[PDB]
Parts: sequence; C-alpha cells; structure tokens
Amino acid sequence: MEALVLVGHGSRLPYSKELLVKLAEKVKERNLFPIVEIGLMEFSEPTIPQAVKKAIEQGAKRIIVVPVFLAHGIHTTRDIPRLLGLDENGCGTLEIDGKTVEIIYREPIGADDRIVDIIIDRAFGR
Amino acid sequence: MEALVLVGHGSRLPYSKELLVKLAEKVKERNLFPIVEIGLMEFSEPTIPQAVKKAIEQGAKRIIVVPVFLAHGIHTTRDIPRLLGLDENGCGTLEIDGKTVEIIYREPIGADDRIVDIIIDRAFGR
Repeated sequence: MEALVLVGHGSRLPYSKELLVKLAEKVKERNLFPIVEIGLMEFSEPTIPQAVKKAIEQGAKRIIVVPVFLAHGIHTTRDIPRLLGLDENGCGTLEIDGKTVEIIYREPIGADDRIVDIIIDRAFGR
Repeated sequence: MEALVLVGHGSRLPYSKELLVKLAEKVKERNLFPIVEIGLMEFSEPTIPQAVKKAIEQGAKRIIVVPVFLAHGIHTTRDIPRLLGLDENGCGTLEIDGKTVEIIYREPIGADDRIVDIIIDRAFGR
C-alpha cells in the first residue's frame, strides 16, 4: 500500500505541531491515503524516523514524504534527505523487518497561486 | 492609500527571498493593491523596516503586513511585532515626513484547506 508522511520544522513553540496535526487530519478526511503520519524536524516528537517506522508498522511499501515548508532551505535540501537515507544514483531504499520499502521525497510548496490566494484572503482580514 | 507588505523568514540560503519576489509578482498581477513590497526578517535584504520605508515612499497611509509563515512562532508572535513597534490592539501608529501611517498586522497562513490541496498535489508529484 501507500503512506503519506508529512514533515514540518521544529519550533519549541507548539504552533507548528498543531499545524502539522491538523493538515494530516484534513488529508485524512479526503480518504485518498490509507496511512497518514507526521514528522517534526527538530525539538518535538515524532521525529520523522518515527513517522517512517510507524508508516511501515501499519504496512506501507511506498512512503511519500512531503516537506510542509514554504520555501527550500537547509532542512529540505540537506537535513531531511540525510535523515531518511536518500542519496545519489538511487532515490530511496529502506530495508526493515524482511521488507523493502521505497521512499519518494517530494518538493516544497513554492510560489503556488493558492498561497497567493491565501495571502490576499489574509490581507483583507480573512 | 494602502500598501501590502509581505513578510518572510529570510535565510543565508536564497530560496525564501526569491519565493517572496515571485509571490509579490503574482499579487501585483492580481492588481488589487497599489504598492506591494516584501521584507526579510533575517540575514537577507530588503528588511521589514526597509519594506515599510519604501511602502510609505510610494505613498501609503495603511500598511497591510502579512506574515508569509505557515504556523505561528517567535518571529510572528514576538520578533516581527516588536520590529514594527506594535503591541496587540490595532497595531498601527507610525509617523514619518509629516505622515500618520497605519500598520495592520495579519495572521499566518494556518491549516487552510488550500495548503491541503497543495500538499496532495505535491504528494502525486504535481
């Protein structure tokens, strides 16, 4: 099957944790992914390796890792690739409990027009 | 008139400033705000007070400040508010070259369903 692992930055302040939880809850409401887990980059648990361990624990063979980050940075271009064990020539390979699970690392949000939409909603106090 | 100031984190690595550049270009394309500028909180210029300097320079009486941040944090709840000289109520009282300029500080993006849409788009490589 296929899992979605959402990945966000650590903050010491709890706002980002709630952000990731609620995002995972809404993507769960769309019922397109059997397993949806969350992972925090720093400070707070779960840690991202925990997200992957639990995604496989419920039975996933392909773990889609989505950087829940506006722009690229050190975290998305260096930290997360190394935490998940991605590298050159190959995309991703995890070998656990007699199971070969593949990882696919996705892109940040970027300058999507929907961010613009939200920006303008906010500008008008909405 | 009223200006829009987009506000970003800023990084020694350049992705965030270019993100803000592109977002400001798209909202300019939307032709809802007469003046649109961006401001970086750290490392990179232009800066938030500099953004305000130029927003007033082109002629603003009302400064719409939007935090281009996923969740709340120290920058959005403490740092950036003090950089602007606001504290909670209304936010705005600024006085330059014979001008009473208002700032209105908006809220972060949050767990908008449109971030969910983008997340899923990314998950499928879209």
